[PDB]
Amino acid sequence: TIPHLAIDPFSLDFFDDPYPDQQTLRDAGPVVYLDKWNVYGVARYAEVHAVLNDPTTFCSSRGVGLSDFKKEKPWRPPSLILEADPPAHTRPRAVLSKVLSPATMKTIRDGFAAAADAKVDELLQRGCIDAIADLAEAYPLSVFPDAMGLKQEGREHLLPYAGLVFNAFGPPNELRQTAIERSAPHQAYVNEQCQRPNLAPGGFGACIHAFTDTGEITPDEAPLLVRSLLSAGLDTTVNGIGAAVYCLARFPGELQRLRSDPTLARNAFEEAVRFESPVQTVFRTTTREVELGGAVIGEGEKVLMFLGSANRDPRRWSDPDLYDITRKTSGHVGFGSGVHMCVGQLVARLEGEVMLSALARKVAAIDIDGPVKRRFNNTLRGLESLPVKLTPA
Ligand code: HEM
Ligand SMILES: O=C(O)c1ccc(C2CCCCC2)cc1
Ligand SMILES: [Cl-]
Repeated sequence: TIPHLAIDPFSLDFFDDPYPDQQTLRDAGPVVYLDKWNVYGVARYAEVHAVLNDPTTFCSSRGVGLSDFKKEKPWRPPSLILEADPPAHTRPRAVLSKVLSPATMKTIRDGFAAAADAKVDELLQRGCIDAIADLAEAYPLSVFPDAMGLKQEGREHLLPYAGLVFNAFGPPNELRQTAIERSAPHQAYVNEQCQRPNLAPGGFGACIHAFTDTGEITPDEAPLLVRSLLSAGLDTTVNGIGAAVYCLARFPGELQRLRSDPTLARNAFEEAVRFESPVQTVFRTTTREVELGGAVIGEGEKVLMFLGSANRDPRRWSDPDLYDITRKTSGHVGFGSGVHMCVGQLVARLEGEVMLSALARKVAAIDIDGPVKRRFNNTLRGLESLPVKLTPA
Protein backbone atom coordinates (compact mmCIF):
# COMPACT_ATOMS: atom_id res chain seq x y z
CA THR A 1 0.00 0.00 0.00
CA ILE A 2 2.82 2.38 0.94
CA PRO A 3 5.25 2.97 -1.96
CA HIS A 4 8.90 2.10 -1.31
CA LEU A 5 11.54 4.40 -2.81
CA ALA A 6 15.32 4.06 -3.01
CA ILE A 7 15.84 7.84 -3.02
CA ASP A 8 18.48 8.83 -0.48
CA PRO A 9 17.50 12.35 0.66
CA PHE A 10 20.89 12.64 2.41
CA SER A 11 23.01 11.82 -0.66
CA LEU A 12 25.22 14.44 -2.27
CA ASP A 13 23.38 14.08 -5.58
CA PHE A 14 20.12 14.85 -3.77
CA PHE A 15 21.61 17.92 -2.06
CA ASP A 16 22.97 19.12 -5.40
CA ASP A 17 19.47 19.28 -6.91
CA PRO A 18 16.66 18.05 -4.62
CA TYR A 19 13.67 19.30 -6.58
CA PRO A 20 13.05 16.44 -9.05
CA ASP A 21 13.36 13.85 -6.28
CA GLN A 22 11.15 15.95 -4.01
CA GLN A 23 8.42 15.94 -6.66
CA THR A 24 8.87 12.17 -6.96
CA LEU A 25 8.46 11.90 -3.19
CA ARG A 26 5.32 14.07 -3.22
CA ASP A 27 3.72 12.38 -6.23
CA ALA A 28 4.43 8.81 -5.07
CA GLY A 29 1.80 9.22 -2.34
CA PRO A 30 1.07 11.11 0.88
CA VAL A 31 3.33 8.69 2.79
CA VAL A 32 6.37 6.87 1.40
CA TYR A 33 8.85 4.39 2.83
CA LEU A 34 12.54 5.17 2.28
CA ASP A 35 14.23 1.77 2.03
CA LYS A 36 17.66 3.42 2.23
CA TRP A 37 17.21 4.35 5.89
CA ASN A 38 14.08 2.44 7.01
CA VAL A 39 12.01 5.54 7.76
CA TYR A 40 8.66 6.83 6.63
CA GLY A 41 8.68 10.02 4.60
CA VAL A 42 6.09 12.73 4.03
CA ALA A 43 6.83 15.38 1.41
CA ARG A 44 3.45 17.07 0.85
CA TYR A 45 2.42 20.18 2.75
CA ALA A 46 -0.70 18.58 4.23
CA GLU A 47 1.02 15.61 5.89
CA VAL A 48 4.05 17.64 6.99
CA HIS A 49 1.74 20.16 8.65
CA ALA A 50 -0.34 17.39 10.23
CA VAL A 51 2.70 15.63 11.71
CA LEU A 52 4.19 18.84 13.10
CA ASN A 53 0.90 19.67 14.86
CA ASP A 54 0.43 16.25 16.52
CA PRO A 55 3.32 16.21 19.02
CA THR A 56 1.69 13.49 21.15
CA THR A 57 1.69 10.94 18.33
CA PHE A 58 4.81 12.28 16.56
CA CYS A 59 7.10 13.02 19.49
CA SER A 60 10.47 14.78 19.63
CA SER A 61 11.92 13.26 22.83
CA ARG A 62 13.19 10.25 20.88
CA GLY A 63 15.19 12.61 18.65
CA VAL A 64 14.40 14.80 15.64
CA GLY A 65 17.21 13.21 13.64
CA LEU A 66 17.38 9.71 12.22
CA SER A 67 18.67 8.24 15.48
CA ASP A 68 16.05 6.94 17.93
CA PHE A 69 17.13 7.94 21.44
CA LYS A 70 15.28 4.86 22.73
CA LYS A 71 17.69 2.65 20.72
CA GLU A 72 20.94 4.65 20.57
CA LYS A 73 22.74 7.07 22.83
CA PRO A 74 22.40 10.71 21.69
CA TRP A 75 25.68 12.12 20.45
CA ARG A 76 25.29 14.80 23.15
CA PRO A 77 22.90 15.22 26.10
CA PRO A 78 19.41 15.85 24.71
CA SER A 79 18.26 19.41 24.22
CA LEU A 80 15.81 20.44 26.93
CA ILE A 81 13.56 22.07 24.31
CA LEU A 82 14.07 20.64 20.81
CA GLU A 83 14.32 17.04 22.03
CA ALA A 84 11.60 17.24 24.69
CA ASP A 85 7.84 16.79 24.53
CA PRO A 86 5.11 18.53 26.52
CA PRO A 87 4.97 18.90 29.42
CA ALA A 88 8.75 18.81 30.01
CA HIS A 89 9.06 21.00 26.90
CA THR A 90 6.69 23.69 28.09
CA ARG A 91 8.59 25.72 30.68
CA PRO A 92 11.99 25.67 28.94
CA ARG A 93 10.14 26.80 25.82
CA ALA A 94 8.49 29.64 27.74
CA VAL A 95 11.85 30.84 29.07
CA LEU A 96 13.44 30.96 25.61
CA SER A 97 10.31 32.71 24.33
CA LYS A 98 10.64 35.40 27.01
CA VAL A 99 14.39 35.66 26.41
CA LEU A 100 13.85 36.16 22.67
CA SER A 101 10.80 38.35 23.22
CA PRO A 102 9.45 41.38 21.37
CA ALA A 103 10.88 43.56 24.15
CA THR A 104 14.31 42.02 23.59
CA MET A 105 13.97 42.62 19.85
CA LYS A 106 13.19 46.28 20.52
CA THR A 107 16.36 46.59 22.60
CA ILE A 108 18.64 45.15 19.90
CA ARG A 109 16.96 46.25 16.65
CA ASP A 110 18.82 49.53 16.19
CA GLY A 111 22.22 47.91 16.67
CA PHE A 112 21.27 45.03 14.39
CA ALA A 113 20.17 47.49 11.69
CA ALA A 114 23.24 49.70 12.06
CA ALA A 115 25.51 46.66 11.68
CA ALA A 116 23.58 45.59 8.57
CA ASP A 117 23.89 49.02 6.97
CA ALA A 118 27.57 49.13 7.93
CA LYS A 119 28.27 45.71 6.38
CA VAL A 120 26.54 46.64 3.11
CA ASP A 121 28.43 49.95 3.03
CA GLU A 122 31.67 48.04 3.63
CA LEU A 123 30.86 45.47 0.95
CA LEU A 124 30.00 48.19 -1.58
CA GLN A 125 33.53 49.57 -1.16
CA ARG A 126 34.91 46.22 -2.35
CA GLY A 127 32.29 45.74 -5.07
CA CYS A 128 33.12 42.09 -5.80
CA ILE A 129 32.49 40.01 -2.68
CA ASP A 130 31.51 36.49 -1.64
CA ALA A 131 27.91 36.76 -0.46
CA ILE A 132 28.43 33.78 1.86
CA ALA A 133 31.66 34.39 3.78
CA ASP A 134 31.48 38.18 3.45
CA LEU A 135 27.75 38.70 4.10
CA ALA A 136 25.61 35.69 5.03
CA GLU A 137 28.29 34.55 7.47
CA ALA A 138 29.92 37.88 8.31
CA TYR A 139 26.75 39.75 9.27
CA PRO A 140 25.35 37.21 11.78
CA LEU A 141 28.85 36.78 13.19
CA SER A 142 28.86 40.56 13.77
CA VAL A 143 25.64 40.70 15.85
CA PHE A 144 24.61 37.31 17.23
CA PRO A 145 27.66 36.31 19.34
CA ASP A 146 27.63 39.78 20.89
CA ALA A 147 23.89 39.54 21.51
CA MET A 148 24.55 36.19 23.21
CA GLY A 149 27.10 37.82 25.50
CA LEU A 150 29.98 35.65 24.25
CA LYS A 151 33.59 36.65 24.70
CA GLN A 152 35.64 37.34 21.59
CA GLU A 153 38.02 34.40 21.91
CA GLY A 154 36.88 31.09 20.45
CA ARG A 155 34.01 32.33 18.27
CA GLU A 156 35.58 30.42 15.37
CA HIS A 157 34.05 27.29 16.96
CA LEU A 158 30.46 28.48 16.49
CA LEU A 159 29.88 27.64 12.83
CA PRO A 160 31.78 24.32 13.03
CA TYR A 161 29.71 23.29 16.06
CA ALA A 162 26.51 24.25 14.24
CA GLY A 163 27.53 22.29 11.15
CA LEU A 164 28.12 19.37 13.51
CA VAL A 165 24.72 19.75 15.17
CA PHE A 166 22.94 19.81 11.82
CA ASN A 167 24.97 16.98 10.30
CA ALA A 168 24.25 14.93 13.43
CA PHE A 169 20.50 14.98 12.72
CA GLY A 170 21.21 12.99 9.57
CA PRO A 171 21.86 9.30 9.06
CA PRO A 172 25.24 7.74 9.86
CA ASN A 173 26.76 8.69 6.51
CA GLU A 174 30.22 10.19 5.92
CA LEU A 175 28.99 13.75 6.54
CA ARG A 176 27.78 12.77 10.01
CA GLN A 177 30.69 10.50 10.91
CA THR A 178 33.25 13.11 9.84
CA ALA A 179 31.45 15.86 11.78
CA ILE A 180 31.38 13.80 14.97
CA GLU A 181 35.01 12.76 14.48
CA ARG A 182 36.09 16.43 14.65
CA SER A 183 33.60 17.51 17.32
CA ALA A 184 35.61 17.47 20.56
CA PRO A 185 37.17 20.99 20.48
CA HIS A 186 33.93 22.60 19.31
CA GLN A 187 31.84 20.84 21.97
CA ALA A 188 34.34 21.84 24.66
CA TYR A 189 34.22 25.52 23.69
CA VAL A 190 30.43 25.64 23.41
CA ASN A 191 29.75 23.81 26.67
CA GLU A 192 32.12 26.12 28.56
CA GLN A 193 30.53 29.30 27.21
CA CYS A 194 27.15 28.09 28.53
CA GLN A 195 28.25 28.65 32.14
CA ARG A 196 26.81 31.76 33.77
CA PRO A 197 30.14 33.57 34.47
CA ASN A 198 31.07 33.42 30.76
CA LEU A 199 27.99 35.28 29.46
CA ALA A 200 28.20 39.06 29.46
CA PRO A 201 25.54 41.17 31.21
CA GLY A 202 22.38 41.98 29.29
CA GLY A 203 22.80 39.36 26.56
CA PHE A 204 20.67 36.34 25.75
CA GLY A 205 22.86 33.95 27.74
CA ALA A 206 22.76 36.02 30.92
CA CYS A 207 18.99 36.40 30.48
CA ILE A 208 18.51 32.62 30.43
CA HIS A 209 20.53 32.29 33.64
CA ALA A 210 18.54 35.11 35.25
CA PHE A 211 15.35 33.11 34.53
CA THR A 212 16.43 30.28 36.87
CA ASP A 213 14.46 31.45 39.93
CA THR A 214 10.86 31.60 38.67
CA GLY A 215 10.07 27.89 38.92
CA GLU A 216 10.18 27.46 35.14
CA ILE A 217 13.80 26.26 34.95
CA THR A 218 16.44 25.53 37.55
CA PRO A 219 20.03 26.82 37.42
CA ASP A 220 21.29 23.43 36.20
CA GLU A 221 18.97 23.73 33.18
CA ALA A 222 20.30 27.12 32.07
CA PRO A 223 23.58 25.89 30.49
CA LEU A 224 21.79 23.50 28.12
CA LEU A 225 19.31 26.23 27.14
CA VAL A 226 22.22 28.52 26.32
CA ARG A 227 23.50 25.53 24.34
CA SER A 228 20.24 25.57 22.37
CA LEU A 229 20.88 29.14 21.21
CA LEU A 230 24.54 28.46 20.41
CA SER A 231 23.39 25.42 18.41
CA ALA A 232 20.42 26.85 16.50
CA GLY A 233 20.95 30.61 16.57
CA LEU A 234 23.75 31.28 14.07
CA ASP A 235 24.11 28.78 11.21
CA THR A 236 20.36 28.98 10.60
CA THR A 237 20.45 32.73 9.98
CA VAL A 238 23.58 32.37 7.84
CA ASN A 239 21.68 30.08 5.49
CA GLY A 240 18.50 32.14 5.77
CA ILE A 241 20.27 35.35 4.76
CA GLY A 242 22.33 33.45 2.20
CA ALA A 243 19.12 32.07 0.72
CA ALA A 244 17.62 35.56 0.45
CA VAL A 245 20.69 37.04 -1.25
CA TYR A 246 20.89 34.05 -3.61
CA CYS A 247 17.23 34.64 -4.48
CA LEU A 248 17.74 38.35 -5.13
CA ALA A 249 20.84 37.58 -7.20
CA ARG A 250 18.90 35.14 -9.39
CA PHE A 251 15.63 37.12 -9.67
CA PRO A 252 16.62 40.72 -10.46
CA GLY A 253 12.97 41.59 -11.05
CA GLU A 254 12.34 40.95 -7.36
CA LEU A 255 15.38 42.95 -6.26
CA GLN A 256 13.93 45.81 -8.30
CA ARG A 257 10.57 45.50 -6.56
CA LEU A 258 12.32 45.39 -3.18
CA ARG A 259 14.32 48.53 -4.01
CA SER A 260 11.10 50.32 -4.97
CA ASP A 261 9.55 49.48 -1.57
CA PRO A 262 12.01 48.61 1.21
CA THR A 263 9.09 47.78 3.53
CA LEU A 264 8.87 44.52 1.55
CA ALA A 265 12.16 43.48 3.19
CA ARG A 266 10.55 41.35 5.90
CA ASN A 267 8.35 39.41 3.48
CA ALA A 268 11.15 39.11 0.91
CA PHE A 269 13.12 37.29 3.62
CA GLU A 270 10.12 35.18 4.65
CA GLU A 271 9.65 34.20 1.00
CA ALA A 272 13.33 33.26 0.80
CA VAL A 273 12.87 30.96 3.79
CA ARG A 274 9.96 29.27 2.02
CA PHE A 275 11.69 29.22 -1.36
CA GLU A 276 15.04 27.76 -0.27
CA SER A 277 13.97 26.27 3.09
CA PRO A 278 17.41 26.45 4.76
CA VAL A 279 16.28 23.75 7.19
CA GLN A 280 15.30 20.98 4.78
CA THR A 281 14.21 18.15 7.04
CA VAL A 282 13.08 17.18 10.53
CA PHE A 283 12.23 13.79 12.03
CA ARG A 284 9.63 12.67 14.53
CA THR A 285 9.10 9.29 16.19
CA THR A 286 5.66 7.71 16.51
CA THR A 287 4.55 6.96 20.07
CA ARG A 288 1.67 4.74 18.89
CA GLU A 289 0.22 3.10 15.82
CA VAL A 290 -1.20 5.94 13.73
CA GLU A 291 -3.01 6.39 10.42
CA LEU A 292 -1.36 8.98 8.17
CA GLY A 293 -2.47 9.44 4.57
CA GLY A 294 -4.04 5.99 4.34
CA ALA A 295 -0.92 4.29 5.73
CA VAL A 296 -0.80 2.50 9.09
CA ILE A 297 2.47 3.49 10.76
CA GLY A 298 3.43 1.41 13.77
CA GLU A 299 4.78 2.58 17.10
CA GLY A 300 8.40 3.64 17.37
CA GLU A 301 8.85 4.48 13.68
CA LYS A 302 10.91 7.41 12.45
CA VAL A 303 9.02 9.85 10.23
CA LEU A 304 10.97 12.22 7.98
CA MET A 305 9.30 15.53 7.10
CA PHE A 306 10.48 17.34 3.96
CA LEU A 307 9.96 20.97 4.96
CA GLY A 308 11.44 22.27 1.73
CA SER A 309 9.21 20.00 -0.35
CA ALA A 310 6.15 21.04 1.65
CA ASN A 311 7.09 24.66 0.90
CA ARG A 312 7.07 23.92 -2.86
CA ASP A 313 4.04 21.62 -2.91
CA PRO A 314 1.75 22.83 -5.74
CA ARG A 315 -1.17 21.36 -3.78
CA ARG A 316 -0.66 24.26 -1.33
CA TRP A 317 1.18 26.99 -3.27
CA SER A 318 0.59 28.75 -6.57
CA ASP A 319 3.76 28.84 -8.69
CA PRO A 320 5.73 27.32 -5.79
CA ASP A 321 8.98 27.43 -7.78
CA LEU A 322 8.80 31.21 -8.23
CA TYR A 323 10.41 33.65 -5.81
CA ASP A 324 7.70 36.25 -5.12
CA ILE A 325 8.43 38.82 -2.41
CA THR A 326 4.76 39.86 -2.18
CA ARG A 327 3.51 36.28 -1.82
CA LYS A 328 1.26 35.60 1.15
CA THR A 329 3.84 33.41 2.89
CA SER A 330 1.86 32.76 6.09
CA GLY A 331 1.66 29.03 6.70
CA HIS A 332 4.98 27.93 5.22
CA VAL A 333 6.77 25.36 7.36
CA GLY A 334 10.29 26.79 6.99
CA PHE A 335 10.24 27.68 10.70
CA GLY A 336 8.23 24.61 11.64
CA SER A 337 4.70 24.63 12.99
CA GLY A 338 3.01 23.96 16.30
CA VAL A 339 4.55 23.75 19.76
CA HIS A 340 8.17 23.49 18.52
CA MET A 341 7.83 26.23 15.90
CA CYS A 342 11.10 28.19 15.87
CA VAL A 343 11.35 30.00 19.20
CA GLY A 344 14.05 32.23 17.71
CA GLN A 345 12.06 33.28 14.65
CA LEU A 346 11.90 36.90 15.84
CA VAL A 347 15.71 36.99 15.84
CA ALA A 348 15.87 35.27 12.45
CA ARG A 349 13.34 37.65 10.92
CA LEU A 350 14.99 40.71 12.48
CA GLU A 351 18.39 39.87 10.97
CA GLY A 352 16.91 39.01 7.59
CA GLU A 353 14.73 42.12 7.52
CA VAL A 354 17.46 44.62 8.41
CA MET A 355 19.91 43.04 5.95
CA LEU A 356 17.40 43.04 3.10
CA SER A 357 16.50 46.62 4.07
CA ALA A 358 20.16 47.66 3.82
CA LEU A 359 20.39 45.98 0.41
CA ALA A 360 17.11 47.54 -0.73
CA ARG A 361 18.28 51.06 0.11
CA LYS A 362 21.95 50.81 -0.90
CA VAL A 363 22.35 48.27 -3.74
CA ALA A 364 21.15 48.70 -7.32
CA ALA A 365 22.24 45.33 -8.72
CA ILE A 366 23.44 41.94 -7.49
CA ASP A 367 25.14 39.95 -10.26
CA ILE A 368 26.69 36.53 -9.81
CA ASP A 369 30.21 36.87 -11.20
CA GLY A 370 31.96 33.67 -10.16
CA PRO A 371 31.51 29.92 -9.67
CA VAL A 372 28.69 29.11 -7.27
CA LYS A 373 29.67 26.33 -4.86
CA ARG A 374 27.09 24.47 -2.79
CA ARG A 375 27.63 23.47 0.84
CA PHE A 376 26.61 19.93 1.76
CA ASN A 377 24.98 19.25 5.13
CA ASN A 378 22.55 16.56 6.22
CA THR A 379 19.95 19.11 7.34
CA LEU A 380 20.92 22.58 6.06
CA ARG A 381 20.62 23.73 2.45
CA GLY A 382 22.84 26.63 1.44
CA LEU A 383 25.89 27.71 -0.49
CA GLU A 384 29.58 27.53 0.34
CA SER A 385 30.48 30.42 -1.98
CA LEU A 386 28.40 32.98 -3.88
CA PRO A 387 30.59 35.45 -5.79
CA VAL A 388 28.58 38.58 -6.62
CA LYS A 389 29.27 42.09 -7.81
CA LEU A 390 27.29 44.68 -5.85
CA THR A 391 26.41 47.83 -7.77
CA PRO A 392 25.67 50.80 -5.49
CA ALA A 393 22.32 52.55 -5.84
C1 HEM B 1 16.20 31.28 9.01
C2 HEM B 1 16.50 31.03 10.29
C3 HEM B 1 15.88 29.84 11.05
C4 HEM B 1 15.19 28.81 10.55
C5 HEM B 1 14.86 28.54 9.06
C6 HEM B 1 14.79 27.95 11.65
C7 HEM B 1 14.07 26.78 11.57
C8 HEM B 1 13.55 26.09 12.65
C9 HEM B 1 12.60 24.99 12.60
C10 HEM B 1 11.99 24.38 11.32
C11 HEM B 1 12.36 24.59 13.86
C12 HEM B 1 11.41 23.44 14.27
C13 HEM B 1 12.20 22.20 14.66
C14 HEM B 1 11.24 21.07 14.97
O1 HEM B 1 10.01 21.26 14.77
O2 HEM B 1 11.70 19.99 15.41
C15 HEM B 1 13.15 25.43 14.75
C16 HEM B 1 13.19 25.33 16.12
C17 HEM B 1 14.04 26.02 16.95
N1 HEM B 1 14.81 27.12 16.61
FE1 HEM B 1 14.82 27.99 14.74
N2 HEM B 1 15.27 28.51 12.81
C18 HEM B 1 15.94 29.68 12.49
C19 HEM B 1 16.56 30.54 13.37
C20 HEM B 1 16.71 30.36 14.73
C21 HEM B 1 17.32 31.29 15.66
C22 HEM B 1 17.92 32.65 15.28
C23 HEM B 1 17.27 30.74 16.88
C24 HEM B 1 17.79 31.33 18.22
C25 HEM B 1 18.27 32.57 18.30
C26 HEM B 1 16.63 29.46 16.77
C27 HEM B 1 16.38 28.58 17.80
C28 HEM B 1 15.51 27.52 17.74
C29 HEM B 1 15.16 26.62 18.82
C30 HEM B 1 15.70 26.70 20.27
C31 HEM B 1 14.29 25.73 18.35
C32 HEM B 1 13.61 24.60 19.15
C33 HEM B 1 12.25 25.14 19.57
C34 HEM B 1 11.40 24.11 20.25
O3 HEM B 1 11.74 22.89 20.21
O4 HEM B 1 10.36 24.51 20.84
N3 HEM B 1 16.29 29.26 15.45
N4 HEM B 1 13.86 26.33 13.98
O1 LIG C 1 20.08 22.56 20.85
C1 LIG C 1 18.91 22.85 20.52
O2 LIG C 1 18.02 23.03 21.39
C2 LIG C 1 18.55 22.97 19.04
C3 LIG C 1 19.49 22.63 18.08
C4 LIG C 1 19.17 22.72 16.74
C5 LIG C 1 17.92 23.17 16.36
C6 LIG C 1 17.59 23.26 14.88
C7 LIG C 1 17.05 24.66 14.56
C8 LIG C 1 16.63 24.74 13.10
C9 LIG C 1 15.64 23.63 12.75
C10 LIG C 1 16.15 22.24 13.08
C11 LIG C 1 16.59 22.16 14.54
C12 LIG C 1 16.98 23.51 17.32
C13 LIG C 1 17.30 23.41 18.66
CL1 LIG D 1 27.62 19.13 22.36
